[PDB]
Amino acid sequence: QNHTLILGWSDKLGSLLNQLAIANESLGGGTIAVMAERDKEDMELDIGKMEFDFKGTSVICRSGSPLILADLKKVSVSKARTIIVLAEDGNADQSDARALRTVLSLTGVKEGLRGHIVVEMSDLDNEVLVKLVGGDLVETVVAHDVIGRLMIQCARQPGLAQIWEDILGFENCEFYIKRWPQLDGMLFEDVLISFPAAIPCGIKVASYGGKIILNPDDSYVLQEGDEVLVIAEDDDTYAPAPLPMVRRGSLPKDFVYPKSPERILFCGWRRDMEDMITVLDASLAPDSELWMFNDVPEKEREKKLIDGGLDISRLENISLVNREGNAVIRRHLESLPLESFDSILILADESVEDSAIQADSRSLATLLLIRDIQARRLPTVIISEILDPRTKNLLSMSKISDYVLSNELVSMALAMVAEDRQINDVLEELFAEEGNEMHIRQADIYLREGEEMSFYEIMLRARQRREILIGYRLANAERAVINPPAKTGRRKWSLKDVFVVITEK
Amino acid sequence: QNHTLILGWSDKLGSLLNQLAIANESLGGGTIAVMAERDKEDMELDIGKMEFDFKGTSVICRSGSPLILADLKKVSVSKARTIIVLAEDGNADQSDARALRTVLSLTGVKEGLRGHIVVEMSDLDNEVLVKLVGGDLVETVVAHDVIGRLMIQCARQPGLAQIWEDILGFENCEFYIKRWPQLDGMLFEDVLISFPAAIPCGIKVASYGGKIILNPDDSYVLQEGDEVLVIAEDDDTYAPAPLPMVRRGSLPKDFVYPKSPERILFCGWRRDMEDMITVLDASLAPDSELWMFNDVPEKEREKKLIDGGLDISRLENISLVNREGNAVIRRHLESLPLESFDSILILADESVEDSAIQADSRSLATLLLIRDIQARRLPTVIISEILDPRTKNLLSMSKISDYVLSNELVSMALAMVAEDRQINDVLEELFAEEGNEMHIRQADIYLREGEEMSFYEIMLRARQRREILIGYRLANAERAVINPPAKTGRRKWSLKDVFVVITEK
Amino acid sequence: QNHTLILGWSDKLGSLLNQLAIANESLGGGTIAVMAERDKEDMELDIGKMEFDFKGTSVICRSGSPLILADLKKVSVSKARTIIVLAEDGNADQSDARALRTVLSLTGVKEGLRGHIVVEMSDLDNEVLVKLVGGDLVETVVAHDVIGRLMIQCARQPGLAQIWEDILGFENCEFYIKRWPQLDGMLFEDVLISFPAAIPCGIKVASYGGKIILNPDDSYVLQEGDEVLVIAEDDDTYAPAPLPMVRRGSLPKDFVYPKSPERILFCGWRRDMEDMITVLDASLAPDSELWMFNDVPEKEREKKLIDGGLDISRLENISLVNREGNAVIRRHLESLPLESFDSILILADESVEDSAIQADSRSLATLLLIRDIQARRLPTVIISEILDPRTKNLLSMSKISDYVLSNELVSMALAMVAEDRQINDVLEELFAEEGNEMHIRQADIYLREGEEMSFYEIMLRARQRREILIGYRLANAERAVINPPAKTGRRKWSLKDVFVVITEK
Amino acid sequence: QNHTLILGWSDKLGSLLNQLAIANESLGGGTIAVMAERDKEDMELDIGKMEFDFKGTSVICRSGSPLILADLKKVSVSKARTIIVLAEDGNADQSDARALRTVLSLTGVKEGLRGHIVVEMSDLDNEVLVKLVGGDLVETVVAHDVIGRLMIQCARQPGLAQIWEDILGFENCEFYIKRWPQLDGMLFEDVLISFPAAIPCGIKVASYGGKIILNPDDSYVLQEGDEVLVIAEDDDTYAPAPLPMVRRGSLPKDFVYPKSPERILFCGWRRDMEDMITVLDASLAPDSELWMFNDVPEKEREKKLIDGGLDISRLENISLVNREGNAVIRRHLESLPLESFDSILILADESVEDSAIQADSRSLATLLLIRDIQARRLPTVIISEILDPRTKNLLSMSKISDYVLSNELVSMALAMVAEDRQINDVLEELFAEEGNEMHIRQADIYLREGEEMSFYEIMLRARQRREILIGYRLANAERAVINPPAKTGRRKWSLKDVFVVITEK
Ligand SMILES: [Ca+2]
Ligand SMILES: [Ca+2]
Ligand SMILES: [Ca+2]
Ligand SMILES: [Ca+2]
Ligand SMILES: [Ca+2]
Ligand SMILES: [Ca+2]
Ligand SMILES: [Ca+2]
Ligand SMILES: [Ca+2]
Ligand SMILES: [Ca+2]
Ligand SMILES: [Ca+2]
Ligand SMILES: [Ca+2]
Ligand SMILES: [Ca+2]
Ligand SMILES: [Mg+2]
Ligand SMILES: [Mg+2]
Ligand SMILES: [Mg+2]
Ligand SMILES: [Mg+2]
Ligand code: NA
Ligand code: NA
Ligand code: NA
Ligand code: NA
Ligand code: NA
Ligand code: NA
Ligand code: NA
Ligand code: NA
Repeated sequence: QNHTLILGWSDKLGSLLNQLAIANESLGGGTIAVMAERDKEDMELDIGKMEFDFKGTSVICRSGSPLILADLKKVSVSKARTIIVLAEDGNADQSDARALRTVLSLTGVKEGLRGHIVVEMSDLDNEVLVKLVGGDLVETVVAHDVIGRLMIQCARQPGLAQIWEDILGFENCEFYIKRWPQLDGMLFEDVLISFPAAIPCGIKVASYGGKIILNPDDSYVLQEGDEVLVIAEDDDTYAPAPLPMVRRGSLPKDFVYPKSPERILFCGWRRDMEDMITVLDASLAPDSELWMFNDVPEKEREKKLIDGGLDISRLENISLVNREGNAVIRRHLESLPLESFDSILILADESVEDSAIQADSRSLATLLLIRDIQARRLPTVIISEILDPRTKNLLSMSKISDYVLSNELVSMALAMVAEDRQINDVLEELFAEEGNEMHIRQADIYLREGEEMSFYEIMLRARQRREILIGYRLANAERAVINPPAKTGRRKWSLKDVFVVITEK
Repeated sequence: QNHTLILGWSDKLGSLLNQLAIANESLGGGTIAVMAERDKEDMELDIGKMEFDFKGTSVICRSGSPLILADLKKVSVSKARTIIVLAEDGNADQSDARALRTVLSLTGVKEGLRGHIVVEMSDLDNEVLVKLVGGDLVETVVAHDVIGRLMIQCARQPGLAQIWEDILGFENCEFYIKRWPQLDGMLFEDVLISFPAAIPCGIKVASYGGKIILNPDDSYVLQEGDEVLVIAEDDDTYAPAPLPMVRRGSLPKDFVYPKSPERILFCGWRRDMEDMITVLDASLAPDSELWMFNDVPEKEREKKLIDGGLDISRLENISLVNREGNAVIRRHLESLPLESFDSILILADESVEDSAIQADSRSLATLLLIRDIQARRLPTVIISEILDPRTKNLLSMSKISDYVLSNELVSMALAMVAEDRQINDVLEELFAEEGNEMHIRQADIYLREGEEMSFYEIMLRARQRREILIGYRLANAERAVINPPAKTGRRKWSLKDVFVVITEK
Repeated sequence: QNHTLILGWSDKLGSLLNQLAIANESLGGGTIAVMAERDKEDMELDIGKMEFDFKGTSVICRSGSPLILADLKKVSVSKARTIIVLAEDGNADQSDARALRTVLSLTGVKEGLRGHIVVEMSDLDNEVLVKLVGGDLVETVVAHDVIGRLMIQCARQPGLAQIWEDILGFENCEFYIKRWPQLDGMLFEDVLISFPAAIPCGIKVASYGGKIILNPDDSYVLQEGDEVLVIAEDDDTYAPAPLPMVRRGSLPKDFVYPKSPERILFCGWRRDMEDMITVLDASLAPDSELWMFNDVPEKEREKKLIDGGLDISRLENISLVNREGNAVIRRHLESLPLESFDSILILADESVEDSAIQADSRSLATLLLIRDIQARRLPTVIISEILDPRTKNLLSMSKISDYVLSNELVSMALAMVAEDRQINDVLEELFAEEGNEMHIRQADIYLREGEEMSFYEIMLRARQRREILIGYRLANAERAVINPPAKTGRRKWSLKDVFVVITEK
Repeated sequence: QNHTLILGWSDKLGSLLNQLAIANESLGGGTIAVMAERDKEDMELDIGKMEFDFKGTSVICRSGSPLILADLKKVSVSKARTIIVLAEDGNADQSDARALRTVLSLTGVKEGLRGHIVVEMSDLDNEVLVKLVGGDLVETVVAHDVIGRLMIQCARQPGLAQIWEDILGFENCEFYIKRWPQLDGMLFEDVLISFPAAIPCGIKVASYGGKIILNPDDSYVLQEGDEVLVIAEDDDTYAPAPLPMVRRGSLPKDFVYPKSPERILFCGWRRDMEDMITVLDASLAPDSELWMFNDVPEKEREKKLIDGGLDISRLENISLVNREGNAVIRRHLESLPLESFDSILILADESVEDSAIQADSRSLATLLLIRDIQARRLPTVIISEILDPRTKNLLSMSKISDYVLSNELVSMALAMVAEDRQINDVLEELFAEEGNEMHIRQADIYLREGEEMSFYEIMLRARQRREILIGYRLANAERAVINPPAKTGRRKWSLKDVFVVITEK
């Protein structure tokens, strides 16, 4: 049957269905079964009111428990190509307890499983046990942790928010892995310029057991069994072609500039916030500052952090500044040096996160107050976490939409890993402080003002600093272009254009 | 279709339906659609048991969510003349979060909206964001704040309670705005006496973009496009006629008397009570006193007030007296100087307001205790907030009814703004400490004992102190008369009669 | 229609239905309508499973709200002979808030009411307001307060528990009021011996507006319009007959003995316990002691009591001893001088009373522990409050049943007042510390050992100390006999027999 | 009808049904009726999805309350051979309050009961009252207390977990009591070797009123009316046969070795944990240590223990070590000397036990952390309580299953006592610190290396130290064998084999 099976119901279900409909469109549609502990007719009513285009995909609803074998047989569990275990809205530990029981149930199916299991985990501290009992069958996506990592990346580089939304979801372009036997024996530097409609980003190396190497050496020779990781519009839109003519040349300003210290504000005590502090300490330049404004009394913050595994005495790049107060109280916020922050993250506080409507209401209240306080005392990225994707969609015609990062990104990550389990490791590396990551780079590293050259020519210059050039944003364009369709044609570039690369630190 | 659409269900729904039925009666009835997340047959059952006269208006019920476009299409959202977003019973922040999502949903309707959106807001701190995203489509009515303002006005002038109930609801007379081209070129002083069945109160000034000027200058000349604001019995009961014969004369006692200080008691810590203290400080004579009797420890009251934006060190007219105690405990209440207060407001405490039945039970318990304590220690307006309009209606044949102000006034305000969005600014001014307000004035300012004159003659005398005379209450009458039908006939007035005016401070 | 209408559903409903079925049996049955906010078919199912004999009474169920006039019309509210407003299980203030709204609704019925309204009140502090708005239509029975008073009476006189159960319910004999014109002009002392099958206890005095005088003067002459209060088996079982021959004689030992001090234990902090302490202080001999064992810290008990209106510095007969502890913890209980108490009351603690199953579980746990502690440290009335009548009935074949007093007594009181509203004042007096009350008296006051005399002869001796003799308990009988059928026959009495009287203090 | 009647519904129902199906299989099936306060069709749906073999037993579902006689008649309460009162999931006191009311209801059935009542009690402190009112009809199984006792036994002797699971459930072998008149007059030492397919363990002694004597004297002569207690595969698989030929011989090493002190860790504050500490103090060698790691502040632990009846100053064999911390926080756990414990019990904490899914999630989190901490600091039985049997079953293909003891054992105990009420006393003795218990013993007490002998010959040697030999575990076998089928055949034993005995201390 090779359908997608979704176990559960949550605020993320509609956005996940939308992603899978987009992924299936190139096939003419596919089949999705949803099984939840709800009345089947109510499920069908809700699905029938969803406002996106199903693009030929059929959605079937069944009522039942993932712990009951007779219920799993109702949705042909052993023939699904992927099984997605959706987290329950509300308390993270309760959702993760259900996830563990569900994975154990699925591993007990005696006919076996045709596909893999994608588990939406709500708390990092519960991931190891799920991975232990799920073995080779399971991929975990820790929703809470991924969102924290993306918020930090987008706070540090404004403009990555749009890029990450584009790449993590199936609209526009995204990562695909495919085997191309006709490229066996070619150097990676030539593979890079072999696809009119794709940008190679890595190689699945057969001699390493299928490990994906992002940003490999230009001198790597593709071997039998290797596969290519690309960014492309869809799984079927790209193919290798004869090598184009690409002039070679040197980087004008191949410089590493001293990184300046950053001052970041976190509003709210997020569950497991020590994990975000760890990521930030590994990401910022020395002498940076993290301010934490929240209602936890200062004298007890250290215990929370040390109990979460963070030794603040051994932070390398950041100093911590603690301020106590209520993030929806104007008087408390205005005591902060709001104008001095390079970025401000408004986080879902652990005291209210179990209710998405309450958490999101507080986050938007804080956003409005920070903006209004600053406007009123006239003579900085602000990013606000939104837990319900519906609220993000409802904000989409407002200016507010530019200031929010939502759990829709979790639905996108789940759909990516459902469609190819191997992409989970690629995303993990790009979300991690180690290895490769995405960066937005000024044009004067790569070219001179008005220089006439092709995207491929810039790409080959970028290889001289070990970067994969994946896109650009033109000086007065609203949106970056990833995997630009016109790669061989020459244009006149501006020093105000910017380039999007995958790069090591 | 031009129907009224109500989104939601609450304790206020019946009283709102009643108001709209009264407003529609002059048309022979209209149509109201109610959509809520309830079983349609249960909604219909409840509507069919409501005890007021529908007066030809038809009520249609549908089950659905205001965030779901297919549900909005079921109630012809794009053809409604007004959409009313009713607050949810219970927690104010949760209700306001729903309100914001609903306004965003309505603004997303791609066919557009024929009418305006009236949003019942539960907390003033959430109003700005709703106004920002709703733009030109939205009128907000902040129920909690309006009730606080009305309680203060009625505590300061006993007898305004009946007047405000009469004017804010569609029974008796109320505000209407209409264009009268035949009055172009006339002075406002002549417009004032041009309507046998109405009292002009202001002008919608076309050259100010349609801003309504309450109580304009007698010398203002009506221009093309201007409209007249009147108080009248219904939208169609009044029209201009030839100018009547009105004797002119002077005010006998056009004096401004020194205002005496007032001592006011607030029982209970109302949510956002600092907003009421602000209004009171701007309303009372110097050297006045506000006593706050409630269970919040004295040492922490200042923080609550400063966090709500109130700087008590810069109050101009009132001193604050703090007493700690439980407002349903006789022993605590009897320590207060109950006999010395000019007025006592029994407020819904923020600790119980999320349950209307609990809050109203405490308010009535306090009312009875205050009266009984005073009666028992024999050898003052008391106003009690009631959150459920049903309880106010059930009290209507009891003496208790004279001591209660209820959320029925919110239903009336919502219906007024639903019927003409421009009235929201008029009500805002009359509820505000700035600009014009209603006052009850002694007769000896305007006439001598037994003087024989017409209502119009008194009105023209009142213009000499920049007042609009809107009604009277005769010396031994139970009720004031607003917009009295007999305006040209002479009667013999008593110095014990009183006059109702709109006036600046 | 003249039916009984019950508004509500609670744990007391079955026992109330049983009482009304017993009261109606002499008519051949009657009709009871029950209206509650429940599914009608579920109500009917529950009624059809009740295990007592309906004795010809028909029970009709309807679904609806007592605040909705259309629902009240469904149960013919204006034709009912009595309307009983049953308290809701759980929180007392919420139940009383519903009661107030229901009384207001009933007073608004424009066709008027044929009968009276009996309101089950849960908290004494809410009674005055209900009485104020209900006027002449309402009788209140404050369930919580009545049970406290009965527990004190039964703790002080073991054997009154069975007597009160017999008299307050319709099994056996109970109070009836009826007019007997043929007794006009007779002295009360002769009325007393005029009814073979009843005992006159008082007179409804027409010249006092129908006030019932319990235990009147023997010389009172019945006037036209007066009615007789009797104890009898049923409303129709008794009638006056020619005066019997009754020998007169003197009391052998008409002595008042010095009352000895009592030591009483209250286990648990009962809601409004100050009301019980007040009753006890007025009931006990000087130098008595009340021990209060409960978990409220000693330092804060005084505030609870003074806030409830009790001035402990002005207690007349009791001293208070405070002990802190948990009444289900053996170690805490065994620190008490359990063997030294004249009686122990195990009260439903205010911390758990909102759940009858939890409260009753704690009360029975305490009962078992007190008995077991005493038995284990070998080399006193114990009375336990039970909130659910079903639990009392389930205990009825156990020895435990002798140690429990339950809310079934509330159902009995409600049925008594439903059947004749005038009985509420009689019960109030007998439950009150003022006026008349029931007492169990030793035989040697009235007769000598082996004296051969009739019940009537003893009754006339008892009149010489202003007592109404209503029954006896023979030396080795399990049960007292009230209104004994054989009143003229002589028997040989024992000084070990006891007599039941109504008497002033 | 002689069916089994189960009153209630809980997480244990499926495992109880499975046990009863196994017990009934030898009859070809039987009948089980389940009555709960649930929709009958939902009950039937759930039963129809259970995944074990019903083995010919029919399950009938009815909706109803055990307190309602009409409902009890629907399931033929008076003809059932056993009635099982299943505890409610969640709060123990509420479940036990229901149990008491249900037992009272059953004792009120006027047709009487054919069988006995098995009551699942959740808290030991509530057992005495249930036993008092249930009299001769009731057997109580205190689930919480039994699980604590089994966890201690299995922590002290690894390998008893599998043995107890085998013997307490109906798979494999278990205890049976039956009368064998042909054995009257035989000595117990000969009865012991009379059953090819069973091991006699005790005698039901008719002259003691039917008291079961476990491990009687070899010289006891069976009398008329006595019955034999055996371990056998099923009730019908065993019978006496002529005495086999059994060589006699002496024990090689009949030594009592000095018992070494043990160090035990309890993680979590279990409800009524003092009861486990009492059992442990009576079970361990002198100078043993109990460490209690949990979040209760040290200064208040003593009160909890003394209020539960434990005098820590008079412990005989253990010292208590108190550590404060959170059992799911790695940093707190790693401060413990984890490597030094002879056994670690992870207990369901009283703060979360009312939710089985939360409690079990914490227990598994602690298990994983303890194992991972130890593995990570490289250059001991661990037993975890699981409250939901479904979770234990879901873990059954994981290694984790070896580390869990679950409430499935409660279902097994309930089924054992349902099938023969007399087994409750046998289990009580084996679970008690007094009398006989099961022990795993080294082979060199009984035989020499390579000695060729039969199981019966070893059994008769074991009688010389007053032990009943019930099974063995061979040196490299995964599982012990209880009641081995091949008892007369000789094999060559290893000093690495172990023997399972019933023995006094
Ligand atoms: Ca595709
Ligand atoms: Ca965590
Ligand atoms: Ca795409
Ligand atoms: Ca109208
Ligand atoms: Ca506010
Ligand atoms: Ca009107
Ligand atoms: Ca009768
Ligand atoms: Ca009270
Ligand atoms: Ca009777
Ligand atoms: Ca069997
Ligand atoms: Ca306990
Ligand atoms: Ca077996
Ligand atoms: Mg962690
Ligand atoms: Mg504010
Ligand atoms: Mg009181
Ligand atoms: Mg105990
Ligand atoms: Na994409
Ligand atoms: Na990375
Ligand atoms: Na009006
Ligand atoms: Na104003
Ligand atoms: Na009676
Ligand atoms: Na009395
Ligand atoms: Na077994
Ligand atoms: Na034992």
